[PDB]
Amino acid sequence: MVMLTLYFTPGTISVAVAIAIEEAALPYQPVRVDFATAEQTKPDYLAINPKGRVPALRLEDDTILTETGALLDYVAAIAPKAGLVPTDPTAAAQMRSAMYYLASTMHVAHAHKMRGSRWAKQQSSFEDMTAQVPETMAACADFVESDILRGPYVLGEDFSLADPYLFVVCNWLDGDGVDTAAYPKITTFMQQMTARASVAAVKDKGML
Amino acid sequence: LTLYFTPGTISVAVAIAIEEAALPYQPVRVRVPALRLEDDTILTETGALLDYVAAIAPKAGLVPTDPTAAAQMRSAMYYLASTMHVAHAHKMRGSRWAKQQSSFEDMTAQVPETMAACADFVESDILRGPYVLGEDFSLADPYLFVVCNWLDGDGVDTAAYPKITTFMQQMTARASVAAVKDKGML
Ligand SMILES: N[C@@H](CCC(=O)N[C@@H](CS)C(=O)NCC(=O)O)C(=O)O
Ligand SMILES: N[C@@H](CCC(=O)N[C@@H](CS)C(=O)NCC(=O)O)C(=O)O
Ligand SMILES: [Cl-]
Repeated sequence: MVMLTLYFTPGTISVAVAIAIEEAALPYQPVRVDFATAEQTKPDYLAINPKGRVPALRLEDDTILTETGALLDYVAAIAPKAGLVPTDPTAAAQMRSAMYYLASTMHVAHAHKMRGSRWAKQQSSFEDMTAQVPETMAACADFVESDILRGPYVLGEDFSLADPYLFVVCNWLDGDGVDTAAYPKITTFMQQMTARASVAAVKDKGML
Repeated sequence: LTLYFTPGTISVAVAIAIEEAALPYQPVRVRVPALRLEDDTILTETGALLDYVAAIAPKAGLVPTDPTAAAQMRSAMYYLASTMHVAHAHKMRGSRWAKQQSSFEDMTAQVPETMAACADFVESDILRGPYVLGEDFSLADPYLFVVCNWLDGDGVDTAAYPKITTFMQQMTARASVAAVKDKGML
């Protein structure tokens, strides 16, 4: 295959990978996975990603990769001229700290809104977990504001892989009952991101 | 390097990587892990710390030079960070996401099922064998080792997972694992 194929769903974390591919100036083929019919849970998609999640990335040799953070580092690795990962190990580690925080904590908090059935069986448990999301996401936003976002981007002046990842997650905040406006650095960050060519490109492709 | 860790937690995976890289470090017992650099920079998140260790000791070969294999390694690491450790965390840290005692009982009761499902995925789709990438050790391996160590306690019988069993046996034989055991890290 000449180009990368990205399996994605609008409004999901898969969009972070699309943003990175756009920043890398690489051609790619987006494939929409339709949550409205639970396409991600069906045999055809499970043959692509047995975990039943987006994103998944199909490489030129048909290898399938999964996990947003891994795909972001992959894009950087195949497009070094985009400068998406700092050469300084400390700065790159701060970039990855932000990414793993999003993967392990902030996305996970968001996931308890609609995917409570991953960890519980009772309806009352789902209602309990759903009710806590505005508070858990606000606490995550607090940490982003104080300990992740140097400003304007995660690493400060320099855009990096942490930024598309953070952007897509922070895009969930209003919908999760958290005012992004209450966080000045997050607000400035979202304004810079919204103005970038990569983000305009994915919007034009119907991803946001 | 100063590493803040707690025995029997995921922070130990970082110590294992530092041992593999043959870097000197001062373990400080206490989230962990946290890594204090000489300029007093504090770095956090296991997966980020693992890549940091490989970045400062490139001759250790802890990350494949092939970007595909490196992405497969990181896929395993993010899976552990986002799914398997998370599933485990609902056993005793359910209060992160719920308030009602009935929700905690529900969560507790699912842990053997969620952890077994993760073990199934590890066995079939992460662990090529003997290590994550096959014959070649990588950053994914210390991460997987510490997480798989929780399986028995979470109600999952590892004996029924032959690749996980082989993997744990190979890890136990490594100098890095013997070293963190010698330091009381577990
Ligand atoms: N740890 C995974 C999370 C992937 C994930 O959960 N994606 C969501 C959308 S944001 C999904 O596919 N949900 C489908 C479902 O749970 O059925 C990653 O970072 O790639
Ligand atoms: N996303 C973090 C998770 C760190 C974490 O949760 N560590 C646990 C031990 S495995 C902890 O420190 N828990 C403290 C607490 O819950 O009180 C990472 O992978 O580094
Ligand atoms: Cl700066």
